[PDB]
Amino acid sequence: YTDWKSSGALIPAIYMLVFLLGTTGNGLVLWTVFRSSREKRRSADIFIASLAVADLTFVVTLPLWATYTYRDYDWPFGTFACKLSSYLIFVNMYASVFCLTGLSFDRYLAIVRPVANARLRLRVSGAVATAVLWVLAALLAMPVMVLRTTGDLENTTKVQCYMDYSMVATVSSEWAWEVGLGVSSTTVGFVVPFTIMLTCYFFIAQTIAGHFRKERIEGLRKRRRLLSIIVVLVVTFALCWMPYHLVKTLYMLGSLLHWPCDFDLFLMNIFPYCTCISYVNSCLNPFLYAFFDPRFRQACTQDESCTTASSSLAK
Amino acid sequence: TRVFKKASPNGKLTVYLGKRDFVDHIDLVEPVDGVVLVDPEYLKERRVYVTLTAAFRYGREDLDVLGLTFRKDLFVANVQSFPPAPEDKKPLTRLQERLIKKLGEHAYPFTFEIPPNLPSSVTLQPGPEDTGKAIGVDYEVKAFVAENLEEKIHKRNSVRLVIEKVQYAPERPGPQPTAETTRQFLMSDKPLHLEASLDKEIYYHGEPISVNVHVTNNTNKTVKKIKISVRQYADIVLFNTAQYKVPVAMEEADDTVAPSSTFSKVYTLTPFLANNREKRGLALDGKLKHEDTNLASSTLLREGANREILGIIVSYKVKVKLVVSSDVAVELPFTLMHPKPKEEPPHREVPEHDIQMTQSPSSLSASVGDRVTITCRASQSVSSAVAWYQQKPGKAPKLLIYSASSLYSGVPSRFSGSRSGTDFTLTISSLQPEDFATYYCQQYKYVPVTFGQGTKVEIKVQLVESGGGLVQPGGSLRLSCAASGFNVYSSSIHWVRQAPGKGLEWVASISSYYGYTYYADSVKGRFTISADTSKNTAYLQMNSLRAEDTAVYYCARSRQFWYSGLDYWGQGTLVTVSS
Ligand SMILES: COc1cccc(OC)c1-n1c(NS(=O)(=O)[C@@H](C)[C@@H](O)c2ncc(C)cn2)nnc1-c1cccc(C)n1
Ligand SMILES: CC(C)CCC[C@@H](C)[C@H]1CC[C@H]2[C@@H]3CC=C4C[C@@H](O)CC[C@]4(C)[C@H]3CC[C@]12C
Repeated sequence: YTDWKSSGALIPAIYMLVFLLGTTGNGLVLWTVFRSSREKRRSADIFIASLAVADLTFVVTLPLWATYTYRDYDWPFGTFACKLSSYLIFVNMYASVFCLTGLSFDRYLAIVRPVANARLRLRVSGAVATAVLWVLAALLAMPVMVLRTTGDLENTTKVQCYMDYSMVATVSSEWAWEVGLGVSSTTVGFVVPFTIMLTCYFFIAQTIAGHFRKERIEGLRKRRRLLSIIVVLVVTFALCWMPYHLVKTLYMLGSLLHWPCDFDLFLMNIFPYCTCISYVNSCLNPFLYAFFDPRFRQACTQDESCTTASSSLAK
Repeated sequence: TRVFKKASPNGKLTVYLGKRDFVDHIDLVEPVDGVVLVDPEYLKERRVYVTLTAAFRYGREDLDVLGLTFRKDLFVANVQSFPPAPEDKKPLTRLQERLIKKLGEHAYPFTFEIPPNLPSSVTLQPGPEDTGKAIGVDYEVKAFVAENLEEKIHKRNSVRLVIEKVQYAPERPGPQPTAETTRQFLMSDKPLHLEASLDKEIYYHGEPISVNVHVTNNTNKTVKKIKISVRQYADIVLFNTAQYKVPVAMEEADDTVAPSSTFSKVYTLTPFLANNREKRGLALDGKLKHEDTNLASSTLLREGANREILGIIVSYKVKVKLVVSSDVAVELPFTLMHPKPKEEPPHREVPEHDIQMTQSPSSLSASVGDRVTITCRASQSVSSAVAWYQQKPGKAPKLLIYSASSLYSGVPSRFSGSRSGTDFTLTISSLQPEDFATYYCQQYKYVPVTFGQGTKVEIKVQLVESGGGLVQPGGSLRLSCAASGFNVYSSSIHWVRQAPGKGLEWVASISSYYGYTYYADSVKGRFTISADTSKNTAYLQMNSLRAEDTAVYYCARSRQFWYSGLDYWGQGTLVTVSS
């Protein structure tokens, strides 16, 4: 049940690398959005902005956790600081997934139902969607706030930050409360946004393949490139997020399956690495979403059609 | 007559097309016929290909995912004008033959035939802020030079002319749209029997839609209100068929029907664009450019033949609703279309948003029966968009000529209009005694609508105006023009003054359908023109009046749809603004 010998020597290091990359990417995209907002005036951009915010506020709280893992999981910061940090991480995880799903649905509505795209008031529809997204994210994170506390010195004088279950869960309600909260967190954080995104991108892929199937050579290459981009987006989301929720679900399954002696040790060893790879999207997001937008690239850096005249046709 | 020409960026190809508006009779569509002027020097051994493309831009903008373009070519047809393929064996139309005659030998004909069942040129409303391009069906004629059908088309030797394919109202009126709903409730004694009815099936644009709503509430439950709407149904049938319904004009009448009581009322609704300018997705008539157009005309189809025709199909139904204390609704279809116009539609706003018109000779006298010619030179090209009026002394002008050539129904055939570039001429062949009058020439292409100094030719349904008076050196006066027989939505009310011993000067003009009011520079802020439909009455509120405004103000009417002139006038009111 102990941690990997080489774990603590590295988890802070990978966290630090994630800090650097997540800053230089998310802050960059947010700064670009603020700098270039009226220049683009694109409705979907709001989600990008929101995503950036979440990602930034996802990684801003990283160092406290790095130092936490530094001293055998000891928390040299405030208890309110622990609550705020954990609640921020969860709020931002859910906000990131919801913003990615919202962008996927926006693209579905602007690619697979484009006749209705102009009918809807995207400017205010997106704002309302982001408002509900963020309010709901904060609501789902309210528990992972209230059940957050500090202590667990275990007569070892190590003041650590965690999610206390005793304050609500009774002696026999610990397992039930834990499994229920874990189920709700994982489902609302991965499943529904994930399925929505997958259906949206499948419809986008089918429509784009059908649309570019005309013409030859150039059209087919462009279609393959677009399908490759849709791939890389779905694949990067899956790779980055699946390990985290998978280990959560594995914990809840093993609560009764009772992985005897080694699989559980593997779960605890890998989970910090799971968080590291979960930050993969928060890191790469500018490359796939901002950089993929030509406006971001521009910010970083005999065709006259004449005129329809008129002549005299004498009889 | 006159024809349209668009040259290429290089200057070698020039596409000549007679008209931009091709009628789609339900069975056969008018062919697109034209002439391409080709310079052989540039064409060493190349070919001239002209293509008719019926596109449907179903998605705003493009490259949303860096490569996706939403533009489906509903129908593309290619014909090679140069070198003429001997397999053509086509008979040149009159316009094509005349164009080939006017041009040299190097003019080459090209004629496409549009298939019968195709969507008509319509564009859904962009909305307040979309820029880019509009979602809708468009038609394009593109003439380019290439050595093969698949060679990369160069934007330097290609000309693109946007054409519109349209339908006009059928001559024979259809059956009277009357539909009735008999609805019962928990009190099954006797039901409501709403029996709404319109007046006719064909309602030309901007004209009223009478709705006789006969109700007999034999059941206890009352009806608090009657809500009549005119809903435009846009069926978009690309990939996924859809039916969008955008309300256009409504009336939330508060009339009530007591239990076991009857009630009859004729409600009147008029669909216009002024109050629907914010309704995104609304179907409007095909636009050549970003210019104002009317609500989309109803699309006519052959019975049992709508094979999910790709494009946008526009219909209209009037939905009457009784709000019982369970709405009781009846829908009445009706076709809302332009009548067939003798002259082609102007796909630009006719008094487009100051062209001096020097008219000569100011004074000229001649005997009875001889031929008299009157010239008028415009400072800038008016594009055959002048008209000629006749004002007898102490009377109102009467529209004689419109479009610089066309005679007005009811005018002697002696009068004839002609054009010589920017010099528009009016000829009277036999000067009968009924010709002594002042003849005025008006350019109605550019607002301010500019009249001429007037030529005093010597022989040697209604509008009523009120509100004159020799009063208010600097006060206010509201001139009222009551229009009998005319709807302010199918017509535009123009207040044009005439100072004593002076020519007509255009003061104000209100067009309700598009809902814009224009004023002259001298009355830009002082005056306010507003026409209310409660009595089909226009009003001109005249504030800060000066001595220069002493004039016989006239209230004239111009066809709001394909402006032809100030055909109908009023007696006029003398506003003697003096001490
Ligand atoms: C490794 O994880 C943490 C480390 C340090 C601080 C933490 O918190 C802020 C988190 N952490 C927590 N802690 S925990 O809840 O105690 C979690 C440890 C417990 O449940 C659990 N043990 C084992 C398994 C297999 C599954 N589950 N839960 N999520 C996050 C989190 C963190 C970052 C990013 C994201 C998306 N999530
Ligand atoms: C074109 C633009 C304006 C479309 C705006 C509406 C979009 C963004 C809406 C439509 C459906 C919405 C999703 C529906 C369901 C869920 C699950 C919920 O627990 C969190 C929000 C989330 C993930 C929503 C996010 C926003 C969403 C994708």
